Amino acid sequence: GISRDSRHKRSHTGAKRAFYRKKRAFELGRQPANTRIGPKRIHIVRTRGGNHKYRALRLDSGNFAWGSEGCTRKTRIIGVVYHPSNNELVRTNTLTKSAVVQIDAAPFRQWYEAHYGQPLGRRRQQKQGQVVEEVKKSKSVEKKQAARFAAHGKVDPALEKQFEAGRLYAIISSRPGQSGRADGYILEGEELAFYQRKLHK
Amino acid sequence: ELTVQSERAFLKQPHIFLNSKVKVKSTRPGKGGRRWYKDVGLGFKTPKTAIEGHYIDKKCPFTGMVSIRGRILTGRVVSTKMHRTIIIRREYLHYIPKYNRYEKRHKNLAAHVSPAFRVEEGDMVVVGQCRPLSKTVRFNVLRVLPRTG
Amino acid sequence: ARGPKKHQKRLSAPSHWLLDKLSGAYAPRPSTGPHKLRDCMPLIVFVRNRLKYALNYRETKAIMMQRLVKVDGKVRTDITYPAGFMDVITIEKTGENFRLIYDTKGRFTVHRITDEEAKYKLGKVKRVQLGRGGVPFLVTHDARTIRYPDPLIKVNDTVKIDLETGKITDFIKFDTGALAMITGGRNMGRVGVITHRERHDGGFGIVHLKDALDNTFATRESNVFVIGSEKPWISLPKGKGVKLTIAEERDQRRARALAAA
RNA sequence: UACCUGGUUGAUUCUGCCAGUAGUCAUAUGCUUGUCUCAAAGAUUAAGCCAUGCAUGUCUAAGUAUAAGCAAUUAUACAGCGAAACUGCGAAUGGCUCAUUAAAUCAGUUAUCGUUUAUUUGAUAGUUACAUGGAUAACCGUGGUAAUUCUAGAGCUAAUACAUGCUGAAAAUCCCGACUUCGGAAGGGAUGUAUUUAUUAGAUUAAAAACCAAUGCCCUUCGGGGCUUUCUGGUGAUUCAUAAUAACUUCUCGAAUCGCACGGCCUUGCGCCGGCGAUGGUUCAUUCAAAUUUCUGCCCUAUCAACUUUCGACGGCUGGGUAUUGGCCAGCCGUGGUGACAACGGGUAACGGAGGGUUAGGGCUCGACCCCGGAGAAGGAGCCUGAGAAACGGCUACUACA
RNA sequence: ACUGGCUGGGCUGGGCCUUUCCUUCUGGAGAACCGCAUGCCGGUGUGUCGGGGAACCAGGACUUUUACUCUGAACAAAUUAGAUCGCUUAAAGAAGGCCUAUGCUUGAAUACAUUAGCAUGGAAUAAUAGAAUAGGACG
Repeated sequence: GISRDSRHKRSHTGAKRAFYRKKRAFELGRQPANTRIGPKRIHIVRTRGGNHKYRALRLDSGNFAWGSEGCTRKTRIIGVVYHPSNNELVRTNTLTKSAVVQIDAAPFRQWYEAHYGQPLGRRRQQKQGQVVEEVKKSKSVEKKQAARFAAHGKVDPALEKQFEAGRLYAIISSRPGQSGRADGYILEGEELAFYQRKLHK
Repeated sequence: ELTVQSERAFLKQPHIFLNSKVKVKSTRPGKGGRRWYKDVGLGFKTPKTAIEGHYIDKKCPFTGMVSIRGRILTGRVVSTKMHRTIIIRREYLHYIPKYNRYEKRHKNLAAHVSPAFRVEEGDMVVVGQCRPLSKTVRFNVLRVLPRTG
Repeated sequence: ARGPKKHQKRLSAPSHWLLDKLSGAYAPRPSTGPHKLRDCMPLIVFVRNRLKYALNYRETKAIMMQRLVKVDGKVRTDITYPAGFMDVITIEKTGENFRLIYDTKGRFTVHRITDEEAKYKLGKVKRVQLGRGGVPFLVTHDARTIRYPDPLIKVNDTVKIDLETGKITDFIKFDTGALAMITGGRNMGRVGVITHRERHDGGFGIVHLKDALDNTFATRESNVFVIGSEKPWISLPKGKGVKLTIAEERDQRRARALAAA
């Protein structure tokens, strides 16, 4: 099958090599497995020394994490929007490492609301259709947040306005093709400047 | 170097979180949130341009994840027209026992040069063995010798 | 070569086994165990070629199989068992106890010991650190791993093991003034006193030793084996590892032979 | 044993070769052959072609026995030996040959902080349960074909095969909180190990103070004077070893397994506890190793002087793939890399080395061949099982033979 | 074969002086020379008595670079040279030997390869850099 040796190559002075030996059991390679978006399907391969690997073909949700607040909830992924290597991947929504995707904030925002009773990214005041609230079953709990707010602080303005639309930017940092779990984290700060201009300009 | 970020991806040291709300000043460069670096040893000193810099180069033996172990050699800079690599020249003397006198020989080698150092043609160099980086690069520049008149 | 090798051809065996170049084509091929293949003592050559108890291959296997001989207190019946440095082999039904130890020529001897001194060993430590869960442990030269050892102990030192429970009983440092015994090289079997040490950051440091007769020699650290600071903790064999030269050796041997006869 | 003789001329002295003399673990052949010790032998041309016979199987008290199997008569589940067959392991070691190969193999010397490892050795895992489910072999009996180590359909049954599957106890940590005397609290969940991601700890070199905000306090004359305090391993060098937090998984492991002994307690119940072994099991360490890898070293040729990148040639970046690094592969971007110190190409009646033959010293020549390393089983390619194969006394297809 | 002597003659080496001496910091233990007294015949163990500069060890910093030579480490077995033992001798082999013995005792040595790589001493020989528009050294 495929081979990954160096014999078939050409030396650094330009000299063509000669034939040395037949192909070997080790040094082989396998057909690159492709991962896209779809119903969960997984293939298992048996590697050297009685070990196994996992192959991602279609995925819809994976573990993501917000480092600053330390919340990790397996949210659902919408679509890859930008890939640094080549544009061809984005159109067909095939996801690889360091691919900017779209993630919703349904679990993450829900966790933030428990963390504090403070509105986050609300520009629907004109409509106020969904405005509702429920009384916390104590007053000591407000004391806890009234003191937690003192040191933790508030989310920076640029990131907030992203929740208004309800779509967050993420980067995949796992290896779909080896492990099978498309893990990722959520970006913040000065990193926004570089990617923001690139993505929609 | 003009711009630090000029590629498709974003260049950053791995596992170095920068966007923390609280700010704390301390030691241990990696832990605090500033540039990380280590020391190679053998009496070699990390230059100041490596610590008070902004370049990202995952290959550089300082501020990177490559260890140096094995031979240590010296040579010549014969060309620096390439991108962050150089070619070194080393001369020696063969024996030829039958005729009881020596020959001159010649060999060229390719070593990774870090962005920290600056090396124009005609200068000394010291290299050390590392992990296989490219098809023909297995060494890294460590000490540019002072320039004599 | 399409797998591991499983035969070992005669004329390639280690020289210190003292096998003849005639009488067969193959050698015992020691199996895999705690000691290196190049530095080990097969039980079969010990029983048949050294003690002369058995005459043939067949009778050799009967002795280990009948559970009549036990290395280090555990009766192991495999023939090609690797026995190595400082280990204690005991045969109780006949009341002999031996220790594998070098002579001044770099080979193994038939050393007799007493039943009181056959109940402890000592070994060099190669790595000390903490395993899983934070427990600290160390492993010696015959693949004994003990945990929860005295924290003061450091690498390259020597520790004493009890051989029935297996806990450190005492320790030794590695510095100037100790008593050592070399285990490999040209200087196999010498006994000396650490004069001073020289360190080369990057590999293969050297040490200088001084004999009792004021001789001088040197070796690498990974080849010295400390067996005491003073008053060696084991019974040295005949000759005490003093490395006489050729000239005196012939002179004294003839004198002793004539005097006896 | 550091050695020479005959031959051009009518005769002489030279340069110069031809011939003579000796060895060879160096081959063939002719003539001849009484004894003792030792024993090489289809390599050279044809890695050309092959009839026939053989060269790899395996059982102990310890995986599975209703043989209409043998042997007795201590076993009313069995209990001794034991055909056939299922299951486990090896068959990847040995043995043969030298076709290809000119920085390729190989030699000495380095590295894995860049990886895999059955087996061996030593440690090591608290978060219906007097025991769970369906097939199949051997076996009785009915068949096909001229042809085979081809096999069909019908009726039974075992697992250390396959698939499920509870396991005793408490503490401590982070969250949710029934509840207001604005001060802590009822009860509620999670917490082994395997995988993946993100964050945190993993310190330290010599000292004296002075300010902002405030809360554990001791002594105490209630004026107040104060203030002491715990750990943290290793290498020349790391994001190392190890620990903590938030989570995740078509998701593992934590013994439904076999032999010997026949013991101790008191509510005397077909009760409770108890020994030595075999076979297995997650992780770490070791051994036999394996795969890559740093420096230097090869015979002849210029009637071979400029080579490499179309379709990777030198490097940078982002990914894919492999047990792991790497222009190994996929995309984007620079224009490089080697050479008279002989590159590139061509020849070899060329496997490399340890070494053999002959000698003043310096050398010349041979090395298929008993030891180490490499490659191959007619020529090419492709693959299943397994820790280990691109295997050929394993399979698939083409070529050439048969 | 053993013992002493020559201010015996030499060869190799180590210390000081002559403008030359030979880097430096931290820590360890401790001898000789010094003063005390319990003791004996100008001296010593005395003691948790104390003051100097120096031999060793451990730790840190500094020094023109290659060639050359000496000494170390590490590097198969077989083969080469070579020690011992009357296989009846020899080529070979690694055996064997002693008394009477229900026993004792030994050997299976040593040197070389020599290029490349790792340390150490030497500083002649053959190359190479340093202050000149001072952009020089020290406090």
